[PDB]
Amino acid sequence: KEFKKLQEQRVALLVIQRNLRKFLTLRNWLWYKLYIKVKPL
Amino acid sequence: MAEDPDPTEYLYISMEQKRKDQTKPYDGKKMVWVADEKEGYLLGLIKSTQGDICTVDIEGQESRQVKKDLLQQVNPPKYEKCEDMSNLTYLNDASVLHNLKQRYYANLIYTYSGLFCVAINPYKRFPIYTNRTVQIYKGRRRTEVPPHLFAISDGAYSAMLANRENQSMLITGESGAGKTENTKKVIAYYANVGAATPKPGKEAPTKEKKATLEDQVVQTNPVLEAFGNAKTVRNDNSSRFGKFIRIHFGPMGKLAGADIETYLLEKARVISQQTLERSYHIFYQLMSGGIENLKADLLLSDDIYDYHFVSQGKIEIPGVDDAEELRLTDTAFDILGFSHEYKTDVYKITASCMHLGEMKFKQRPREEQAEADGTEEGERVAHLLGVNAADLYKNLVKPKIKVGNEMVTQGRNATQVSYSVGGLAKAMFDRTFKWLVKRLNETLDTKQKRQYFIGVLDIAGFEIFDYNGFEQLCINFTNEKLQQFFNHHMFVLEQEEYKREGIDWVFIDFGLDLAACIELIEKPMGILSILEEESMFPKATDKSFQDKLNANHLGKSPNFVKPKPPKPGQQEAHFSIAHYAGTVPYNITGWLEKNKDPVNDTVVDQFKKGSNKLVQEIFEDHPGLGAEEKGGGGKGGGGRKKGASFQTVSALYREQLNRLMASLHSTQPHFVRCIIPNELKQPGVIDSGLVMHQLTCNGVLEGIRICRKGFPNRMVYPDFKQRYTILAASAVPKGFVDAKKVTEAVLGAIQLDANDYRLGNTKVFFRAGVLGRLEEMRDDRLGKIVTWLQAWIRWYLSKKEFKKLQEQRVALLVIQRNLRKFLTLRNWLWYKLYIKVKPL
Amino acid sequence: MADLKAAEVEKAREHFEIYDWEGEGKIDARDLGDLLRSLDCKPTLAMVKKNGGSDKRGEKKLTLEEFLPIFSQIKKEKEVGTLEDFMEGLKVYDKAENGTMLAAELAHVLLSLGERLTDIECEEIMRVCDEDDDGFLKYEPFVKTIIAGPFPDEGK
Amino acid sequence: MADLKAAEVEKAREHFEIYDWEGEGKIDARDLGDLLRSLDCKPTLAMVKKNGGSDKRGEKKLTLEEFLPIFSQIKKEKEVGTLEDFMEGLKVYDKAENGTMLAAELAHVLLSLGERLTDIECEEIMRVCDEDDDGFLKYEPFVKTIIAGPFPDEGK
Amino acid sequence: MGDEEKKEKKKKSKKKSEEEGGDAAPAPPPPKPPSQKRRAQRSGSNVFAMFTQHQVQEFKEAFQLIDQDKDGFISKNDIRATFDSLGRLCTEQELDSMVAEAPGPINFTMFLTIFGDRIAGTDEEDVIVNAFNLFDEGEGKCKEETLKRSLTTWGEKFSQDEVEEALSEAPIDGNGLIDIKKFAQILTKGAEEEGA
Repeated sequence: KEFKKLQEQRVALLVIQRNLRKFLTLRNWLWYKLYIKVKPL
Repeated sequence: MAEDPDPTEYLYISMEQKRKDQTKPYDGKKMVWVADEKEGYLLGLIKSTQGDICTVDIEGQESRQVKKDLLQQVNPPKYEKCEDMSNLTYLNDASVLHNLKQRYYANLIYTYSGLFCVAINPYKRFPIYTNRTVQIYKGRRRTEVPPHLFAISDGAYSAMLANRENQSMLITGESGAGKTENTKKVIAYYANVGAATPKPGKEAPTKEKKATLEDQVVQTNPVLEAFGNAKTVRNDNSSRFGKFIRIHFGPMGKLAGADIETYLLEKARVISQQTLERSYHIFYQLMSGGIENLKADLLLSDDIYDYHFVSQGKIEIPGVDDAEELRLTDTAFDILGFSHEYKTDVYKITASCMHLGEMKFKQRPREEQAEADGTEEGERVAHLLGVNAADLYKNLVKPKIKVGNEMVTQGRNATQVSYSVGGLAKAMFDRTFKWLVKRLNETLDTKQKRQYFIGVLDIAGFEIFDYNGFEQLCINFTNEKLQQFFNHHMFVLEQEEYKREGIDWVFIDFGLDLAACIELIEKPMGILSILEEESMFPKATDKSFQDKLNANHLGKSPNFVKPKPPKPGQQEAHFSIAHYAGTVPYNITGWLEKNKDPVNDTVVDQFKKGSNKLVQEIFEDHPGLGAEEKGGGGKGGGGRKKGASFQTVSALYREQLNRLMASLHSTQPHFVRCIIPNELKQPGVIDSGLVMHQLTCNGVLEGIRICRKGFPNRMVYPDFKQRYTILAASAVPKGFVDAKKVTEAVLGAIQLDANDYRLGNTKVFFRAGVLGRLEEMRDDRLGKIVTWLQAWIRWYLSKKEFKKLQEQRVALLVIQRNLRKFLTLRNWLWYKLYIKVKPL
Repeated sequence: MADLKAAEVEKAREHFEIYDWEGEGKIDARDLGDLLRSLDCKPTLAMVKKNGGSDKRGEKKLTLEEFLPIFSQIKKEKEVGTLEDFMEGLKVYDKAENGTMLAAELAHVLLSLGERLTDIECEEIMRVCDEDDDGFLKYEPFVKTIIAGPFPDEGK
Repeated sequence: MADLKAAEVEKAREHFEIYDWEGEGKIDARDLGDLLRSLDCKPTLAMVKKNGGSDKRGEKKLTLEEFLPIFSQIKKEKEVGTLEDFMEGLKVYDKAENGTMLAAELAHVLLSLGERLTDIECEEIMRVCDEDDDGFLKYEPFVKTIIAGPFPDEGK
Repeated sequence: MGDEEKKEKKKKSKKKSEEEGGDAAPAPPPPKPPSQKRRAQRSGSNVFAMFTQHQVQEFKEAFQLIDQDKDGFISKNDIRATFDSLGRLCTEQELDSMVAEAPGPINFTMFLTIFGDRIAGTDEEDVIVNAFNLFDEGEGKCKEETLKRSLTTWGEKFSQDEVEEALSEAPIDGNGLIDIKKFAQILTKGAEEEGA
């Protein structure tokens, strides 16, 4: 019954693995973020 | 029209006379009805009258000096070729007798006898299937709707829906009327009030697709009938048992379901037979009707006299088979939503109750004990239970009789042994049927609409043979209590309802008692019986049974035939008890053995037990009925309470019996007093002698004294004002107001003749005659305004329910007026959006 | 009554324009039925089927150019009906002394008179207050929403 | 069940990517038992050791190839939904069979014999069944409740 | 109205605001009584101040089409002509919209009562649910994506460019632009891309 929580995690594991690679890719390719705070112009 | 209703469903009148003012100066007097000495009423002429005494001759060929009040003056043409018999005010047996004869001749069956109807029941079925029926019992005239049981059910629905408080329709009767056959036409009104959704292309056809609640309410009566109905030859299709049906009706009258309980069932119509009793209808169904699949497995013959509890062939009554009646009921399981499994499992247990018969006097040894040289006979029982041929043939022959509380045996010879084979069958059939209703009742607890019911009570069977069972006796102790709801509703609750409503009538109650010594509470009824509460032990004396009878049943009962006991040994005593039907010679012995059980609790209980537990649910949840707490002692069960108790389910049925009876006591009466017309159960045959007898015990004088103002039509005074339509005005109401003497003005304004009305400011009250046919002529006269509303409703429907040509168009054109310029009009001179735009 | 006059031509163009939706000026066969009814010729279902109409799904498309040499025949023998007649008529049934009408009861009296109401239309009379307690109409907003038509066009 | 089905292999390829947190494959030892339990095979801790698998953390871990002979041994033996010694393993304090045993001896006999599990579950075998004040609590329905199951079939 | 007829009474109906040149004739016939004119034009009247903003710049974006001259007071139809075809985006038929957002020549002085006359204009304020809403069989608010739908399946036919442009230029609120906002468009919610 709990394996249900884990069964929707089978596709989710495939998303965090590409995203961890993009944690370093977009840190060599910055100017791809900027969202509301006090720094925008 | 031409002032006769149009035949579609069968037995509709085509009149000669009209029940209107002409008929009123005919009344008596020249010819009268004198009572025969051979039972019945026939036609006599007054030859000389000596004042208060008269000499009235008979076609019996006697000359008789009679007393005024006895000789009924001849009933006038109001009951000859009229829809009428609602206007009855004429006393004693004969008044009714003549009129029901002329009812057959007038192409009808059921008729009003005032509010308290008489039903003469042969059983015929008019088609219900037509899209014609579902307009007819969707409310129409009082002779488009016939004076059959559909009428009363219209005027209950119309009543209930105007005054917003509850009614009942309570059928009494005796053996020679099959209560249930009547009830399915009450339900066929209800079940065909229905209409269905519009079709989009303007299609008039639709309906006979709606709705499984109505279907369910019907279908249950065949299921209940196959088990509980057997037959007689005085009473073809004899329900021998008792069932209480609460039918629930909607906002539009559409059936919502039916909470159906079961009272008792026989254990005496399959333990042996009396001459010209048939066993339970289902056996023969199963046999003749069977498909090749079940025929193999269940090991069935279509031959009879290869049994002994299944003997007697087909009995002639219209519209009943055994074979086609199988398919009806098999479908009637399917429709209920019952399990496809449990049908065959139940059939396996059901069919052994045939197979069992033809076994007697098995002392031939195989193992140095009473068994039998049979094989096939008992193998066709054996396989269907699981248990082998030896388990069977051992345990049949004699019961383990609790003597003290330990176990002894008696010597038992051929008949004794016979009767004990029949034990095993009656314990199975009672117990399966008892599980069975209650698990089907669950599904029928969906309502989802208005919470108004009528409760229809059907407790029938009685029987007049040398032997009836103790089971039938406890059923007839209800029958006594039915005659008390008659007393209580014919005097009392009828005119309490007349008073409340404020309808005219001098409020007078006459004395009659048919019982009053019985109480509708459990505790008095369950001092009885010593053939219950001590019989499972040899301490039970038939003596004390009668003594406790004579206190509790006799004192205020009048048609009760006293016990005269044969002092030696165990009774062959006879007594009888009040009912509409005759004296019964009882046999008192054997009642004993049946609640020491010829085939025990234990022996049955182990076919109940399973081997995956799925088997168990089908018969039991687990306390009692197939699983046992053990020990000796107790009453009832099963194996609560306790163990091999030797069943006394009749005591449990004091308790519950209080619970059915008292609520039904307080409900306002619609009544049907079902009379035996003839034994053969056939239209155009009626017997005088039977009807003469049934009506003297059903207090017919008193029963017309209040019901001389009987109204079994009750509707809405607006509704009836509107069906004639009133376009003339000087002072004519359109108001919701009294009908005391006002009904004569909203008729006579434009045309119409008037003979029947009664006061009403909520429910308006009618009797049959003058209304109905004059309202069919308003189809012919009403052109103009009426029919143009109807054409306008066609223009209404069509505009709304095309589903695209409706309010779609107006919007779509304004939608377009934006679409032609959508690039422009989604902005203006000054672009103001700088807030939340996909690139800006 | 009325003969062929500008006012009728408008009445017919107006009902037709409601009855399309395609924007192609084509209405189906069945719609001849209720067009003629709205025009106040008071046809029966017979008169519809006479003009090759239907009470089933359409079979073919009609332009107004077909419809009008049917219609100029239909106009002969007709009553345009009054309004006040249906009010006076329906006042006869009451249920509060205010001209209020239980829904079932209003279907039933129509059913059992005239050419006789179909299964479907009694469901439509009933429809408003369906399957609850049954269910009260009032004569004045009843007749009025019917004749007015439910959105012939509005400015809101 | 009583034999491997083709869909239980197709189920196990999908559920392989769950067990390894990367979305790859490698069955965790406690999640060894969760795969057998989502494929209708629910051995004991002493039957797991016979098949050579696992159902708890710290035991051998395997790959999905290696999972097939382990899974196939349970099919040959009990616990795939078979009946014997479940609701046949209860009752011995009653020499009566009414399909009931004592309340007190239906919650501290799973705790004084058995592999021994939670007091909450000891309270579910008492909750599913009927209650009377005669001291008679049924044993045989809590087991059939398990036959009904969250999924009678292959979990998902 | 026959086949032929509803071609004619686009050009012949034409009940203000619908008396505009169109894309291939203006709006599809309203039925014979003139109730529906009110959904053809709505008009309010609140004036809003000029030079109070700093998105006031917008008037300079529009300017050139509505002021050929460097101090304006050009010809009076030229607002009603040119601005139609690429001012507040492409495709002409902005005739009566323009004659109802300008009450004569527009210039920087005149700007108070055009900014104000935006809120009078056509299908401005007088917010009502039922107008578009009754299409989808009265079920939920009738928004953008069903209008696009309708233009390629039913109704009279008009230039497809304007619609595909209009969806793309949507702000997005998530249920698109409801009837409320289709009227109330002056106060929040406008367009993107080329022009004015």
